[PDB]
Amino acid sequence: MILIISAMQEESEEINKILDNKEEIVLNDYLENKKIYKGKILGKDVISLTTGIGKVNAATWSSQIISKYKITHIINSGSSGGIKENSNLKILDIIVSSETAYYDFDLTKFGHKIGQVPNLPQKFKADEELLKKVANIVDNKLLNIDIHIGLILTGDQFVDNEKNLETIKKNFKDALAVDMEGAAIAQVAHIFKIPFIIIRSISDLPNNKDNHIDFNKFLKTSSINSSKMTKELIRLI
Amino acid sequence: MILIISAMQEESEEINKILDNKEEIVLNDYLENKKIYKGKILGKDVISLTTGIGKVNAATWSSQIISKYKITHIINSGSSGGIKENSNLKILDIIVSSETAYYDFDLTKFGHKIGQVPNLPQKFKADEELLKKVANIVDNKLLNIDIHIGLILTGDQFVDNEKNLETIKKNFKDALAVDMEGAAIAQVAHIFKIPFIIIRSISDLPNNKDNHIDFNKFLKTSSINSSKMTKELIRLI
Ligand SMILES: Nc1ncnc2[nH]cnc12
Ligand SMILES: Nc1ncnc2[nH]cnc12
Repeated sequence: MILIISAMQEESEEINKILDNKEEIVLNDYLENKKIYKGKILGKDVISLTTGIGKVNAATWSSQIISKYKITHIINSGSSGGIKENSNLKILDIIVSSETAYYDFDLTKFGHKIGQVPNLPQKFKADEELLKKVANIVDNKLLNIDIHIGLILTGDQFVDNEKNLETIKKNFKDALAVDMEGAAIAQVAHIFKIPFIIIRSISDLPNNKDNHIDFNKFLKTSSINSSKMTKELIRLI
Repeated sequence: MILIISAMQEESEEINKILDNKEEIVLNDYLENKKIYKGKILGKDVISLTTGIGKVNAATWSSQIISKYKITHIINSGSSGGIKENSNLKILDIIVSSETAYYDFDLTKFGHKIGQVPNLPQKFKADEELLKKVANIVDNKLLNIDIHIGLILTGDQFVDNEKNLETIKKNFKDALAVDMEGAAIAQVAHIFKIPFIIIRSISDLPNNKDNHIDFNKFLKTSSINSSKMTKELIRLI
């Protein structure tokens, strides 16, 4: 039972479009009237969950669903900001986590690494088997879309070209891209030992000037591409 | 059924000490082997939950417990860093949230307020009735401990006298104190419409030089004081 987690309705819509046997399920024990969609993708049981934005929304709703259903795999789909320079990163390209970490967590004063939560790795590793399946997709050129595999960084900010961007880069040199939920989901996954992977697509490049405009232009389409890659990964699960 | 939430075992220990009919309950559907304690405080049903540190731990575990039990009230107990100057803030004093907000959430670029999560208030308001009960405790001088009521700020850093401290202050002038979980818990509470309040005690003052030493010295004792105030509030619930 595969949990596909997205932050924004635009991002989840590209997953919800491709569900077979789609049903609306309502969570309401606290009158929250929260709708999730359950269905199938290529014969595999899927829940599409929309969390809202940021670490606490992602953690809160992932946790709810994990409590109420037997989740075997977590896929975090949606948009990402591509940050790594001179490495062929383009808007609409696919970004896949080999690892993820917070850039905005800091108990350095107590000797933990930058981004590291106590008793957890600094870098949550995506599932070995999910990564081999990504390799397969890359090697067989199923998508006419460049795929980058690497470190995705998470924090509760929409990253722009202010000097916020440069200190992240200096803290994690090899970092590929950013998001507002990836390592929150990875932390939840770690706690419940559920294999995870982050599968996003580049909506914008933070270094560039009005990246929020590109972000608005490409959100839906980057969601299309994330969903296509998610579909192909599910084929192999 | 009152959920008392603490981040550190030292903080939860001061709550667990005062539970009557204390039982260990094990959550293990994912082999996480997570222990929570259930009991009574002055005849009122209580779950003491220890989350681990930071926003995602707090959100993840609060969410789990809320899924599995009928929670009527949330109290966030533990230690806090007192930041507001020239207002009689002392180590071991009690800090009570009238409101709480993140200092480290920023979608300003999209026009939201500093700290504000989309579709949520910038400032989560503690429960009106819990606040009146705090007033009662203050007015009747039940504790020989100064109580401050105000804005508590949350983010995923241990706050020190680096210039991190000053930009928080400039973003929220009236701010009283900081913590790493308060507004994460307030966000969860908001989602499930559960009345919350943050009841902490000052372990340290960030402006001062080696505040991490004071934090280590006073963690247990500030936890004692938070627990005493929590007890008195529960008396009135
Ligand atoms: N620039 C950015 N910052 C944070 N999250 C994003 N998701 C897509 N683009 C982003
Ligand atoms: N200085 C500080 N920063 C964050 N959380 C705290 N809890 C107690 N003291 C603190």
